[PDB]
Amino acid sequence: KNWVPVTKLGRLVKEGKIVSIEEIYLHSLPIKEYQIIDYFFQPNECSHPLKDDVVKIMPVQKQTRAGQRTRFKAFVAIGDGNGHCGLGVKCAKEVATAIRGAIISAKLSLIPVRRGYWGNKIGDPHTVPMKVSGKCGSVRIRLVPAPRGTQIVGAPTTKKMLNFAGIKDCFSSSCGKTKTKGNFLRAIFNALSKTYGYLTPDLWKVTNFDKSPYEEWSDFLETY
Amino acid sequence: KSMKFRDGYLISTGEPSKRFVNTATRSAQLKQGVLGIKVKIMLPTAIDTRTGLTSILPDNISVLEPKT
Amino acid sequence: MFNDQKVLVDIYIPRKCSATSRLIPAKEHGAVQINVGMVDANGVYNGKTETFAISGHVRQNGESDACLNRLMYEKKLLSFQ
Amino acid sequence: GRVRTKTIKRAARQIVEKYYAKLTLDFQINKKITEEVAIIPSKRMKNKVAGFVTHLMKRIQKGPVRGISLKLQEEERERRLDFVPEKSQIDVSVIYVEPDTLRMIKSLGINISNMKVH
Amino acid sequence: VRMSVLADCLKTINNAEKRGRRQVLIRPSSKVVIKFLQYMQKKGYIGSFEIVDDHRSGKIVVNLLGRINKCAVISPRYDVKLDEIEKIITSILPSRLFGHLILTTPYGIMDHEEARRKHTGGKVLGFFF
Amino acid sequence: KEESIAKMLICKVHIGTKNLENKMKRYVYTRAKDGVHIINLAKTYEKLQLAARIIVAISNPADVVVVSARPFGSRAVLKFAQYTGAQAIAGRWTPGMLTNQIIQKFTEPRLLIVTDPRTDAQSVKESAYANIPVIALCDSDSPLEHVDIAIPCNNKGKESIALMYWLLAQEVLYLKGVIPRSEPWNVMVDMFLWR
Amino acid sequence: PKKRRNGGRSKHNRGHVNPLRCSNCGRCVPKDKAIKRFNIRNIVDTSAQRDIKEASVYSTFQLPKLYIKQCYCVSCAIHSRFVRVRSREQRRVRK
RNA sequence: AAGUUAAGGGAGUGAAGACGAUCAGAUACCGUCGUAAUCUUAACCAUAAACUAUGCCGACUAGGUGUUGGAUGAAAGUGCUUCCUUCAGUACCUUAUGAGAAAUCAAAGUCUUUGGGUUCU
RNA sequence: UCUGGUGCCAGCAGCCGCGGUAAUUCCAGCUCCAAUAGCGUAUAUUAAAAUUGUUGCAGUUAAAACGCUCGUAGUUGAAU
Ligand SMILES: [Mg+2]
Ligand SMILES: [Mg+2]
Ligand SMILES: [Mg+2]
Ligand SMILES: [Mg+2]
Ligand SMILES: [Mg+2]
Ligand SMILES: [Mg+2]
Ligand SMILES: [Mg+2]
Ligand SMILES: [Mg+2]
Ligand SMILES: [Mg+2]
Ligand SMILES: [Mg+2]
Ligand SMILES: [Mg+2]
Ligand SMILES: [Mg+2]
Repeated sequence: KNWVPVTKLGRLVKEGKIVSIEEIYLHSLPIKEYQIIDYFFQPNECSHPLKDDVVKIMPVQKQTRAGQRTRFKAFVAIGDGNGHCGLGVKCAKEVATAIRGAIISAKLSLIPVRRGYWGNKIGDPHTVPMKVSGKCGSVRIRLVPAPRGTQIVGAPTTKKMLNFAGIKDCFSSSCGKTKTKGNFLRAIFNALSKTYGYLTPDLWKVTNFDKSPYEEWSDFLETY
Repeated sequence: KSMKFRDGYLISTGEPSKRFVNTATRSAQLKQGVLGIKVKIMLPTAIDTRTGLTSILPDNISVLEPKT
Repeated sequence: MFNDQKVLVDIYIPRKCSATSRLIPAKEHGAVQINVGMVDANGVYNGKTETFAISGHVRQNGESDACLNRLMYEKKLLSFQ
Repeated sequence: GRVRTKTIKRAARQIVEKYYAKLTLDFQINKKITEEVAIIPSKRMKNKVAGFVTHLMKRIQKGPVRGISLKLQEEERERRLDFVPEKSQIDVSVIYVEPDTLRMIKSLGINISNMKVH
Repeated sequence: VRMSVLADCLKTINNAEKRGRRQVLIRPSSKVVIKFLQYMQKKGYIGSFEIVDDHRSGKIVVNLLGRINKCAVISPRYDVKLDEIEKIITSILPSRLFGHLILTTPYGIMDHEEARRKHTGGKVLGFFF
Repeated sequence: KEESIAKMLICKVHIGTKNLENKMKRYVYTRAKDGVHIINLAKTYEKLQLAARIIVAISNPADVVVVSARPFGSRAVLKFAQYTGAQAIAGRWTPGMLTNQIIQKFTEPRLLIVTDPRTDAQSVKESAYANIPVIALCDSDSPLEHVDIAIPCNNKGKESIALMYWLLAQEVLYLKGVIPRSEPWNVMVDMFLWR
Repeated sequence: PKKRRNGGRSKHNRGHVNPLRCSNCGRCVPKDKAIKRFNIRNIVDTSAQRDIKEASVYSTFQLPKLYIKQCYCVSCAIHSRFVRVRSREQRRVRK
C-alpha cells in the first residue's frame, strides 16, 4: 500500500532490496510492521496466501465500585499451509476492534517451521523431523512423526494449528488442564517453534557468514 | 439497557458545547415497547457567532511563523 | 536435508555460534555479529574484514568478552587470551 | 490561586522562542506584540499569555532557562567553552608513581626515562 | 555410596555440555567407561580424551564439540532379545534416522543397528541422541 | 607505544578500586597494601587498538552511538562525536529509545559505546532487544553483562575519561587517511576535560 | 503461605529456647522473639535538673542516669508503636 | 507439658472453689483470697503446630559478605595479634536460555530430552 | 430469537440449568437436524484414566515424610 515506513527494515522491504522473508529470519532481525508480512504474502506473485481464523472470544471483568466492567479477548491463528505459522491475542472493549488487533498481532509473530520424513526420504516432506515438546502454564504437549497415510491424530485445536503450519502426518498426546484454550494454543505454538533449533547430524558442517542487509545496503539507506 | 457508540471528538460543558453541537431525539414503537434514539454531531469547526461571524473554537492559541 | 533425488528441502539454514555451535534460531535477539577490520602493513584500513557470531546464551551469561578474546587470539589478532 | 495551565505556558514559550529580538521587559509593549503575532479570541487569556512572556524574558537575563532553545546563547556558550589553553596540563617533566605501579611498569618491559616514586 | 560409575560419568558429561564448557573432568574411571567413550568417539559426538594415571582408579579429561543433546544410562540392565529391539527404540529414540541405543553383547559393546547386523541380543546400557 | 602509556600514567587510569568482580581478574596486575587494584596498562592499549579497528570497520559514522550519564563525561563524549561522525547523548536517557518505534527519538544504530555499564544500565539493557554489539569501558567492579569488548580503565577520574576518548579518537583518525602516523594529532587534551 | 522466611524469630541449629516475661503485660515469650530496648534516661527534666544544680553542695555535680533494658511481646509492643506495619518489600529491610 | 502411684517438700505461681466488680444477662475477660499441681527420690504413661509442616546415603551445577573451630605461609609485635590460603560447621545478599499453579526455591535444579540406591505415606 | 396454550403450577432436565405474560428448554402445530430397516432405555464391563502409574503419578502450603535413633529378613554395593 501507500504506507510510510518507520524502520530501516521497512524502507528496505518497501523497495525491492530483499527477495525472501527467509533473509530476515537468518539474521534474527525483529519485525515491527505488519506491512512487511503483507508485502511478502500477496494474492499475486505468491503461490500460497495466508488465512485467518477467530478461534476463541472470552469476556473478562474488573468489578469497580459501580458494578463490573466487561471486555473481550480475541485469539486468532494465522497460517500459510506451507512452513509458516503465527498466533496473536488482543484485549479491547468491542469485539470487532479486539479481533482486528489480534489479526495484526498474529502477523508480527510469523515463524518458519521445519518438516521431515518418516522412514526413507522421498519428494515432499510430510511430518515433523523429530519429537518436539511444548509447555505453557500447566499444559504440556508432545508431537511425534507418523507415516504418510495417517492424518493428524489430536484434539480439534491441534488439528487447526498443524493444518495452518503445513504438517500432514502426526501423532500427539497432552497433559495438564487443556480446557484452558490460550495455554493449549501457546503450548502447540511453542512446540512448533522449536523445530529449527535442534542440531541434527546433517547440520554439523560449518559455513561462512553472509552479510547483514544493514551492512550490504548501507549507501542506499544513507541517501535518505 | 443502553448502548453507546462514539467516534472522534466531542465537548460537553460551557458555551461552545451549545454552539458546535447538533442534537435530536426520536422514538420508535416496536412490538414490545418503545426505544429512544439520541444523536449528537459536532460540526466541523463551523459555527457563526452570536455577533454573527464564522468562529472556530474557544480553545486554541496557534502562534504564527515569522516571515523569512 | 537432501531427499533421495538429492534436492535440498530445508527452506533455509540457520547460523551457529562461533564459541559454542548452538544454532541461533529466528527470534533470538541477543545474538550479534562482529566485524574486525584489517590493516595493510602501513596502519591504514583496507576493505577486508573478519567475522564472528555470538549467541544470546553466552552473551547473557557474561562470557562474551573471554570467548571473543580466545577466538581473536586464534586468528593472530591478539597476543593473549 | 494564580497558577497557569499548560496552554498558556506553551503559547508563551513558543512566542519567546520565535520572536526574541523584538520582545522587551515591559508589559504593555509585549501585550501589543502578542496581539499581533498569535491568535487568541479572548483578551483575558491574551493578558495572561503576555504576562508570562514578560516573566520569562526577565528570567533569561540571569542565565539559562530550561525548555527554551535560543541559539545566540548556545553559540555564545560554545565559543566560551572552546577556549584553547596555551599550555597543556597533560605534559609534565616528572611522573610520580606508586611503588607497585613502578614494579608493574618495570616488569612489563616498557621504558620511561623520567619515572620517580615518592 | 556409588553403586554405579557409568551413571555419574554420563551425568557429568551431560551437565557440562548444557553450558558449553569445552572440557570436563571425570573422576572415577573403568574399562566400561572407556568403551562407551570410544563408541561415542566413533560416531563423531566428542573429540579426543586422556587417561590420567594416579596409583588409584584413574581420571579422564575429554574434549567436547558442542554437539551432544543427551546421554544417560538405563539403570536396571534389562535383558533384551533380538526381536524386542523395535519396541525399545520406538520408545526411547527421538527419530528413526538418528540416535543410538547401546547394548552389551556376548560380542562386545555396540549399538542396535550393529546388533541386528550381527544377529545378537544382550542387555541395555544407555543411549545418546 | 611509549608516550601513550606515559600519558596514561600522568592521569590515574591505572588505579581502580576494591570489589574485584572476578570476571575482571585477568586485567588486574596486583592489589596494593591499601586495597586498591592496579590495572595492567598493557592490555588496555591492545584492547583500545582493537576497539578502534572495530569502530572503523563500520561503513558510515552516523550508525554509532556514544552514551554518557554522569556530568564529568559530557564534554569528552560531545567532542569525540564531533571529531568522528557519530551521535552522542550525554544526559538523561529516555527509557524506550531503542525499542519504541513511535517515539520521537527512535534512532536505531549499529554499534553502541558506553562510558560506564553500572550507571548506563538502561542503555545496555535495551541493546539486547535489537542485536546491538555493546562496547564498554570497564573498571575493576563493572558488571560485564551484555558487553562484548571491554577496555579496562577507571571510569571516575575526569582526566582519565578525557584521555581515553582522546586516545580512541586519535587512533581512529590514524586508521583513516586524515593524518599519517609519525606526527602527533595537533588538537590537544583539555578539549575533552570537564569545566 | 509463609509470610516470613525466618518465621518471626532468629533461631537456628537449636531445639528449645527459654522464655522471658513482657515488661508491660506479663506474657511469656521466647527470648529470641521478644523485641528488646535499652534506655539511658535522666532522673528529671532539664529545668528541675538546673534547679538541683544550685541547690547542691560540691559546686560540680552531675545527676546519675537510669539503665532499664525492657522487653515486650508482639501485641504489647506494636500497640505502643515501638514497631509498626510495613509493606511487602520494606519488611525485608533490617537496620 | 499435662496426668496416675508412694514417701518427702511446700516460699512464689495457681485448673477447681468462694467472693467483689462490669453488663440487659456474665457460670468470662479485671480485682481480693485460695485446693490440687508445679520441686526431689523410686515407678508408670508414650502423646504435641514432637515444624525446616521439606526421610536417609552418593555425584554435578554461581558470584559476593560474614561468623564458630583447627592447620599452612607471610607483616606490624613492647614465640602474641592482623593478613593470605585450605578443611569442617552455620547464616545472609544478588542472579539464574533452571524449576514451579503461584507464593517462592542454591534445592523445591540437573524430568515427555521421563530409570544413581533405598524405606514410609 | 416461528406461531398457540400454561403461569414456580403442570412438567422438563445424565450435568450446568428452564418454568411469575417475550418460556429459543413444559404441552401442541409447522419447519429443520442426526442415524436409518432400524432407533431409544436399564444394569455390568473396557478405553477415555499418566484418576493405581514396571513403561508412567503425587507427598513445603492442594490428600500424604513415622517424634528420633539402633536393628534382623529383604533390596542394592569402588577399581584391578
Ligand atoms: Mg467551567
Ligand atoms: Mg520444639
Ligand atoms: Mg503455699
Ligand atoms: Mg494471689
Ligand atoms: Mg502424632
Ligand atoms: Mg508431621
Ligand atoms: Mg513423563
Ligand atoms: Mg476403566
Ligand atoms: Mg489406567
Ligand atoms: Mg493410556
Ligand atoms: Mg494425582
Ligand atoms: Mg521429621
